[PDB]
Amino acid sequence: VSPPPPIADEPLTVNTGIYLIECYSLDDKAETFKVNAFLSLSWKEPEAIWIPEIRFVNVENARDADVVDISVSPTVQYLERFSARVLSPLDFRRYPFDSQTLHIYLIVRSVDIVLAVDLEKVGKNDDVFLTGWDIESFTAVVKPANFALEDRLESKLDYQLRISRQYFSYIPNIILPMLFILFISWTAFWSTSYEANVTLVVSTLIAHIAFNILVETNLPKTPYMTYTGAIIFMIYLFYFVAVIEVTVQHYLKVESQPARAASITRASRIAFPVVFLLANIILAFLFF
Amino acid sequence: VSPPPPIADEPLTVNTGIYLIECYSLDDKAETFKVNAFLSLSWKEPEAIWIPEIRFVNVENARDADVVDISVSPTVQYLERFSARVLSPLDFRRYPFDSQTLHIYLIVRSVDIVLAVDLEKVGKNDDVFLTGWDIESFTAVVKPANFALEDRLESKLDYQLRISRQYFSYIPNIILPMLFILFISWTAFWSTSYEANVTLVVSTLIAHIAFNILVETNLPKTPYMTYTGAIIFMIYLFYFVAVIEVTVQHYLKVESQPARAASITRASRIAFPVVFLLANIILAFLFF
Amino acid sequence: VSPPPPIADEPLTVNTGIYLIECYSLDDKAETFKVNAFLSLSWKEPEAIWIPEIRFVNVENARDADVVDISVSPTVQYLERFSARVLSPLDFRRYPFDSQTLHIYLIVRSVDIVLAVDLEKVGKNDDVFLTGWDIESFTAVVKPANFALEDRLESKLDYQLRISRQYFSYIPNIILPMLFILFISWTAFWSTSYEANVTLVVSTLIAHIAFNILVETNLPKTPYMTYTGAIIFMIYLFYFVAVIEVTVQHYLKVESQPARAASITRASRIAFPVVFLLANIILAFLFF
Amino acid sequence: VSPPPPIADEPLTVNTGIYLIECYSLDDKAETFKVNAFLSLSWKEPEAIWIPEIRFVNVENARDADVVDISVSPTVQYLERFSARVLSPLDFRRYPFDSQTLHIYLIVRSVDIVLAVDLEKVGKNDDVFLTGWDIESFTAVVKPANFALEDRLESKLDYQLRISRQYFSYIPNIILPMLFILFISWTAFWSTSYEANVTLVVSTLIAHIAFNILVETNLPKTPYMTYTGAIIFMIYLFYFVAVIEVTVQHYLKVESQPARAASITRASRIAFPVVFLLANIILAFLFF
Amino acid sequence: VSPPPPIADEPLTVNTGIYLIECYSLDDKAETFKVNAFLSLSWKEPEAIWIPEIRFVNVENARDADVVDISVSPTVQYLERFSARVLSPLDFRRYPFDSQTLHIYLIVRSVDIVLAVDLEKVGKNDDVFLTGWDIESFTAVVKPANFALEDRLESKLDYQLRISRQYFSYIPNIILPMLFILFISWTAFWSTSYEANVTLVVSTLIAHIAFNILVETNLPKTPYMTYTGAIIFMIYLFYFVAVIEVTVQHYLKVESQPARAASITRASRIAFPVVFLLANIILAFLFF
Repeated sequence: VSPPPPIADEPLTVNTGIYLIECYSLDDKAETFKVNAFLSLSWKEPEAIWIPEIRFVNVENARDADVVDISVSPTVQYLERFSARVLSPLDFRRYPFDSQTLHIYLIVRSVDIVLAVDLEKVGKNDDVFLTGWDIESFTAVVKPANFALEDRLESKLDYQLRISRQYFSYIPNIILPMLFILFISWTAFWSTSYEANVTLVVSTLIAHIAFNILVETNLPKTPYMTYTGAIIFMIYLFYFVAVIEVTVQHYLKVESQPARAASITRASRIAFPVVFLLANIILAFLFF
Repeated sequence: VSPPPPIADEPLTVNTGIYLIECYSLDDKAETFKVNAFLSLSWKEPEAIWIPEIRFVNVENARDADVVDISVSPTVQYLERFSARVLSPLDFRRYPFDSQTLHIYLIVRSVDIVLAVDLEKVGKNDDVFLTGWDIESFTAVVKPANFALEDRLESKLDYQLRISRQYFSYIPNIILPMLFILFISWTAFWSTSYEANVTLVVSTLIAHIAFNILVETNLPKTPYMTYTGAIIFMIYLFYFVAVIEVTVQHYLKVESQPARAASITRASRIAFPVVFLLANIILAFLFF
Repeated sequence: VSPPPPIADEPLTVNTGIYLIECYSLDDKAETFKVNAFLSLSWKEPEAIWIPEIRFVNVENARDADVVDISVSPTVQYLERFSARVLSPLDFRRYPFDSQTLHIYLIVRSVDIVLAVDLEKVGKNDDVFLTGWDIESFTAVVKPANFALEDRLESKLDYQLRISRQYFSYIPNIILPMLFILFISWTAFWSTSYEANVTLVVSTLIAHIAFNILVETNLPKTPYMTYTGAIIFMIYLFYFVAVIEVTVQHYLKVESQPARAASITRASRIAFPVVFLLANIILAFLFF
Repeated sequence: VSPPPPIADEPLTVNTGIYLIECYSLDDKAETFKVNAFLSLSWKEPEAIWIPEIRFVNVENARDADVVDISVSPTVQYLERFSARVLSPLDFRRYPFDSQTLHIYLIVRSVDIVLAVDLEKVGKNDDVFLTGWDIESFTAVVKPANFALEDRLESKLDYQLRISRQYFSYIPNIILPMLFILFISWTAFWSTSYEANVTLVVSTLIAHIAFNILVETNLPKTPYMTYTGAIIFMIYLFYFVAVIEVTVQHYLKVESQPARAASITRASRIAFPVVFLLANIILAFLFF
Repeated sequence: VSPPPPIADEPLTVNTGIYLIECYSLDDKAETFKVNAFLSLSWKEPEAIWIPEIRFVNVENARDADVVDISVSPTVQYLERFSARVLSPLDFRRYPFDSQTLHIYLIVRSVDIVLAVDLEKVGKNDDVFLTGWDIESFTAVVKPANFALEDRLESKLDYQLRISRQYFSYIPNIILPMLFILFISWTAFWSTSYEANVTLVVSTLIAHIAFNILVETNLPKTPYMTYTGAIIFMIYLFYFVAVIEVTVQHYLKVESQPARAASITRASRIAFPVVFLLANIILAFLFF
């Protein structure tokens, strides 16, 4: 009913480890993800011993805990399965090419301790390999500066999981068709008729708006300006410039200046591919 | 089991403070936001002392409370972590440029007290800086006139958080492309052919409706008339006026009055940019 | 632990009142709204006296109750805060111009009573003025005929809140742009070219379908035929009639009958504004 | 604390009845509907007698029960209000014209009984008339063959509610505008110009896709092939055939065969109304 | 209160079986499905005997359990109804033609056992036949290598349900109309006019984007590249190639090279049907 009294040091290094079991959800819009796994505590029946009530910080509602096995040994092991939605922000600074770092902050209440880690206990389960994500590093750090509101010194032993998106699907499902729509838009330049070029640019503008609807159905729409948030803006800019160019060409052609009209057509034709590649490169450099 | 009896004054100024931890959600459509933070009470084990059961007013369902640390001293500190969705209305009177003030009304039940504040305890955590929002002021006021239904005098010590939106993304993701669509619409004026101008205005009207779909996916659609709710209406007005102008121009051109047709084209061309800027300025002045 | 025995009359008129605090939600699609307020009971510590367990009828799940103040006096007052989603149907017979009446049916279990009201206790809080709605009347009625399944005579003392929508936003955000789309559609009549009139009517039909998408994002889509459900149908009817008229005009023009073609154009031009106004008036009279 | 021992027959015919109060929701997409009503048990204070714990089969999560009145008589009545989402599948074999039968399977645990019904107790409340639905029959059947996993003989006394949709709104809000779009599509036939007929058919194909979006916002999208799932397919078929017909007509007209072109136009004009009516009749006969 | 002590073997083969009752939901987007059925345990009143607390692994939140019948015999049967959302991933590698295998991992806590199966007890209920799915096999395997974090040897006796989609609706509701849109797109080739072919290809590109919206409303959008994720990409590729082909044809026709223009038209006309069939066959072979 009480922690083991006799020790010269006030804190006890109870080995705390976590091993993933199944990431039930990764809610981008809710900005949190639901994790369902079990944690192991080594402290050296539900009330067989004094269980250090190690709590969590980044938690929506009190973790759905369930003791699995509390083994004793001439120390004690304690593995408990739990499900909890962790309120870890993830910055969609680069949505199709991300390096999001999921955090779990574990803090232990103190009476009459200090959290620790176990190298063997921790580790993502190979059979629990995540769907659509890749794991780069899975470490733990004892940083006591995480919280400063409480006067008493407390150290939060957080777990960091660096995760990068599998991006071999987004290139052929989101980014590339926008380029195809833009390419159809440019193909208006080689044509001549106003009555055809106008529809071939504005109908494809309809196409781009609808396609942005299609992507938005999946995107989380962070308040930042995403890398997607810039390529979309660049495409709107280029559609506006293309409509301006075709209108100028027709204005010259009706005002009997065909030479400058042809010059503008040639310049735009050899420019927009080049200037768009340059602009995309500039945005990539800014979002490297 | 009882509050400390001997004091000449019926109320005790138990220091009540709150420090944010993680704003789990800001649900515009639900008109509430979910806050997960811990509150500290200074009153001068779960049942170690008499905990003043300070309750909240703006709460959906009873706050998910969890005691963190109840320290005693030769007064007593009591820090408790809690998660609660606060039912604080926020007026989207100016959606892209807002100054919304989140409220939390704390009231203490009285038997045989008066809420107070602690300057040091309160304060937004720097590491808990919100995503997509900026904090202007974080104050507390003891206003007993908040509720008048109960005859007994009670004072609600509310916390006010003034928050303004980071608007460097909405200008390049919502407002500006609508202007680009409208600009493409105007570019029909310099043209001449009816069979081209008609499609160049109505196809871009399709574009504007679809783009309003794209924004609506994000907007909360308050029953007010938002600043967005006016610019959208103004754009529909200008598309209707543009279609009227082009139809009149063609009606004159087929009725053999080319001079007035050219006059109308020139007037509209030099007018709609100017009149639209004037109208947007007028709406801005009305929504300053 | 027992109700006060000695009284010649079996029921006791415990004064029951409710004062709104914050209408947390008004879910049109769910057909229920979530109310968070406190109720006061005057019956002449949680177990200080015998609390008449007055229950509710229109409740999704058992009300989230919380006692606030149970005061005693040489009678007893009992104010309790609660949150509950009330399953009160609201008929969207006229969506932009509604008079929906929210109901709350309170019934008291009887052993060894009769519900009552307090004029002073009841009343909407001025600071709790609802967002996007207006209150016309807030009354209470003791109608024992509400339920007849139980043989024992019981009276349900329901509270009625008559609420009408603020409609100064829907006219400039929903109804009017549909009229603008229809007006653009009509503007095809003054034109002559088939290749232009066809696109100017069917592209704007695209516009109307997309705009109905935009409204549907907000509408609840009741199984009735709403007033919106009729104006939409009327607009589809008028687009079909307009396409029929333009096709007939072109069929006559290619069949070398220009006189009747011009006659039909003039008739339709002077008719559709008039006949549409008449039809909208007829629908308004039917939905007065 | 125990059932009444002395009776020669092991089961007791405790009269079980249900009367609806408010169908809180009918979730098509979730394939379940939430019912909030009270059930009455006649068995011949919460622990006043032995309450036969009659449970339900088609239940998502344990029914939210609440005892209302347990009356005793020199038998005993027991009316309890409850809210529960019942997992009753409903087959959208004919979405606009359905005859869906909602089921509620009640089974009584046996120790040391047999469920029964009461004609007077059961019955839909007239004031609880459902919104957008009509009730055809409300019966109860004791069919012990419902479940066979348990060796011990048990009879499930299910309640059946036959409900048919009010279809006076779907004809003027879903089915008819699709016909109007198709009619606009056909009106291309009487025209002659390719540059006009092509847009008048494919723009209206855009219209049909968008309108299917509008309906899909409401439909549940069952994995069957609905009657809607066939009319939609038929409309796509007819748009494809119409585009084929107009392309063939233009191919003949440019290949200098105007006679066969006119013949094809006349044949299609007099055919597609007739063949579409025949095809819709065939689908109706298949889905009678 | 304790397991039956005297047995030479530490584990007891308590027969564990599950029989489905109603699959309440199959949430593709949530990647989990909600099952509501009852499980039977044969171990050789709630506390009549020692119930082996067999827990589950793939569970969102602790299973909503409810004991149904705990029968004793001179062994003991124990049937308990439960509802639980199982976190079983399903790979949408082939969305319209899938072979998804739902898993349920059952593990028994050990003190002072080994899970087993019963051939008769297990089995899908015929009256509980799933809606929109077909069952191929329903087996159980004792594989102790499922989890390796715990040092103590434990065997998880998982149940596997192989389920394949009824695909007689997706072919006539999703795949085929995309082919119809593409066919309308190709029908532009036989035509000649640029002003007509351009609209007949880009308007139908609008159609394809909107139709992808319609399908996306139903699809779960897995991060893989689905078979749908390839046919969609192929259709965008073919629209881009078709626009390129028509623009090249018009560029040649205005540059006075009609012979090569006609040659390109004929080649594309006889190619795109053939090359598209070949490409779809190649994708099918890759996704066999």
